[PDB]
Amino acid sequence: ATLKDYLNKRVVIIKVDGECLIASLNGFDKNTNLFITNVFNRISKEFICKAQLLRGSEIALVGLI
Amino acid sequence: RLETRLIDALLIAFQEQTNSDSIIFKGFGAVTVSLDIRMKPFLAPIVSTILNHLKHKTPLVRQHAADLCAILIPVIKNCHEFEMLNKLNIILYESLGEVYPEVLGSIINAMYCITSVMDLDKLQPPINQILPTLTPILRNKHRKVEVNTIKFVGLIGKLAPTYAPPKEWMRICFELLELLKSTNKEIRRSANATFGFIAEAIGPHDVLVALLNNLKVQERQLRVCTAVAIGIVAKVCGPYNVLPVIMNEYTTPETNVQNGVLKAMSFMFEYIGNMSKD
Amino acid sequence: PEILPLEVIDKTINQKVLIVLQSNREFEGTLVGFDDFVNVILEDAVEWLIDRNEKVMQHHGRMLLSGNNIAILVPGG
Amino acid sequence: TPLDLLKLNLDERVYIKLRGARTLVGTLQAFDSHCNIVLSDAVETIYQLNNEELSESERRCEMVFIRGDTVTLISTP
Amino acid sequence: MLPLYLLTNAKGQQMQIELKNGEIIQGILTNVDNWMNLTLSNVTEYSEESAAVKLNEIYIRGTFIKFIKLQDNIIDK
Amino acid sequence: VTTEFLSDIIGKTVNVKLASGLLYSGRLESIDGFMNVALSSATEHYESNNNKLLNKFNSDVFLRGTQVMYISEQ
Amino acid sequence: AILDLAKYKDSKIRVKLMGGKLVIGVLKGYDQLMNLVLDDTVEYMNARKLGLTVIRGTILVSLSSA
Amino acid sequence: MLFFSFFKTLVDQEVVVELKNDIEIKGTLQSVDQFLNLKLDNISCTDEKKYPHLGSVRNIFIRGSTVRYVYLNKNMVDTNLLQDATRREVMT
Repeated sequence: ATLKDYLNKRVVIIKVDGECLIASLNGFDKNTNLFITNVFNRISKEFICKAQLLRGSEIALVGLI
Repeated sequence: RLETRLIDALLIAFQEQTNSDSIIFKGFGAVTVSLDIRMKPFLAPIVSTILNHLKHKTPLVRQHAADLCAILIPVIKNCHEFEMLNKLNIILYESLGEVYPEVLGSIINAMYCITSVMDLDKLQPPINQILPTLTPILRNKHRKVEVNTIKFVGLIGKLAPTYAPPKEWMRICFELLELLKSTNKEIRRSANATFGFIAEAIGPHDVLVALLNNLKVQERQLRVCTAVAIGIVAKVCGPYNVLPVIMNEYTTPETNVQNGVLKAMSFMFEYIGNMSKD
Repeated sequence: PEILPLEVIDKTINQKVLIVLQSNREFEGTLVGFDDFVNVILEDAVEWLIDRNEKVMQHHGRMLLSGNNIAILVPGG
Repeated sequence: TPLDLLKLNLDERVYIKLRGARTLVGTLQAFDSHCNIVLSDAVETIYQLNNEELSESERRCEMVFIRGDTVTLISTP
Repeated sequence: MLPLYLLTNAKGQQMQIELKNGEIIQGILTNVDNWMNLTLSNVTEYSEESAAVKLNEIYIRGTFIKFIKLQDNIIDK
Repeated sequence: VTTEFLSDIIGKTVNVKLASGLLYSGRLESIDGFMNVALSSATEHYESNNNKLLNKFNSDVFLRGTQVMYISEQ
Repeated sequence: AILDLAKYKDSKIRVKLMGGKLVIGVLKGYDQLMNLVLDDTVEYMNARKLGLTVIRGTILVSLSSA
Repeated sequence: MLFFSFFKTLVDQEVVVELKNDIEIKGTLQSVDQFLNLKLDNISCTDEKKYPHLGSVRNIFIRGSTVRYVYLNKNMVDTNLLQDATRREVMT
């Protein structure tokens, strides 16, 4: 099990609270802590951050788009 | 009020004793037997001090901790504190690899008191895990251990024969057959009684061949104490099972077998009293 | 001159303690014992739910309260 | 020990209560110390409270793995 | 690079932490540990993102962080 | 000290509360360092034993340790 | 540790807990596990007055000054 | 270690995953980890309503802590293997 194949690619992230993100995955640590670039709200298409760190406690699913 | 003050006086006078003497135990045990059902409330804190003294360094105090369990057991069953009975039993099981033979003997004695009284199914370790821990203890030499063990092993032969598999009972029948070299008597006597308990369990013919192979041996106690056991295996499992195996063994040309087969026949005709006619 | 939390809890042994969970619920009783993980033994606990507060139950004997859910310990209730 | 007395009823019918008014009834195939379970021939009952009223839903599966962290209780139905 | 390394080298930069309860903490990072516990100086905490308390120093437990917005400067810094 | 308790009440009648409020009353056959509990002749009640009996298990009940709030004697 | 609690001894601290509790007290003691000893402890839920309290570090979420 | 072993023998087998937040995903199990994290290839929708906001996405990583259910077929699992393995496992 590894998010290795996703590095530097665009990804969909579904949070546990059912929230949705779109971003470039640049780093990942062990807990599914993500380092993300150009993050957006999938539903909202609203730009969230140029660079962001997202805790794995929040993640439910990460998809390779 | 005196019933409460008397027991506080004894516990104290019990727990400062220095010299080893019977008087405290018989005394504290002649009180319990009299008032037994009335003892229930006083029985909680007493058992706490037994469990406290079985952790104590000086080996005398671990004798008297275990010596006073063997007295309270027949009180406790009346009380019904079976969980404690299973609490004492486990604690006596985890201590059963002690060094001091004087102390290890008396722990087995308390184990023997708990076992007889309690429901066979209930015992915690339980029995099928206990008995294989004893078989290496029969080889402990000394005596207090040999005696108190042989009485514990024979207890299981009566009460729960079906637990250890029969190859385990045969491991004991050899360890006993070597053990009746002992100089003591009560050992030799209890060792012979537990062949009856094993012969009832597993079968006579597996056991006899172990015994009759031992009549070749020179030393006299061994030939007489096998000749008794063949008498005991005869009574318990029936003489028709034993007798043609003994009448065959009589043919062997060595003389010591031929007396040992005649002496075995003496014993077996006084143990089956009236039968004998057949 | 450092004050250690566990030493504070050690001192409150044999005294009245309030134990407040991370939820509303609380346990007030006599502090019998506690471990390194802050599991707690109470004697004759009053179990409460907090806001009108309804007293859930009155324990008799000894309760082991899992330290997993304990947020606060108050010495002498 | 309680985790060993669970092996006792492997291949035997089991009832599992889960977080969120879920119930599972199945034959016990596999389990670990995390409480993680595998049940065969299972039915899952869900109690939902919608429009102020109580309904219970159902879901059948021939083989199901259950993340052990939601597991609250394990017995026989 | 790993999230943690990224944090460890953002030391002295400004960042915005969103907690599990909705509180937002804007501050300058002063320290990070292996469990992502933070200490920040020049802090402003908000009850929610809608927005305002000014604090000199704040400690945040890492298990309580939903995300940490970094300064766009991050990649080169 | 907590361990001494765990072995002190085995075979006694206990109430085991979970996070949810549900309470289980039974005889405690077994316990583990993870707080996992085994009970026999167990009933479930919500918050107080005096409240409505929700279930009576003739069989043995395994309560998960991560979920237990207390195990207490009566 | 990343936060030096020594500089906070005998000062008033604000401690947010897991499950949404607030606690302001005077810092008397601490451990490596973040267990605290507060004095004049006020727990905000609006106001409740405990005295000398021990706060569990495992549930501690945030810690600022007061 | 046991359930990791279980999930390894399921590689190349279609499974349905139900996450705690009421999301359902059908897919081919491409990979498994020690915490039972899953990588699913060729993603598809089992339920109309429960299914989340995807589309082109055909390959996903699912965090094991977030799963409630993994739905299988009785032929994907040897029961007696599972039983004897559970019996073997020690929990202390």
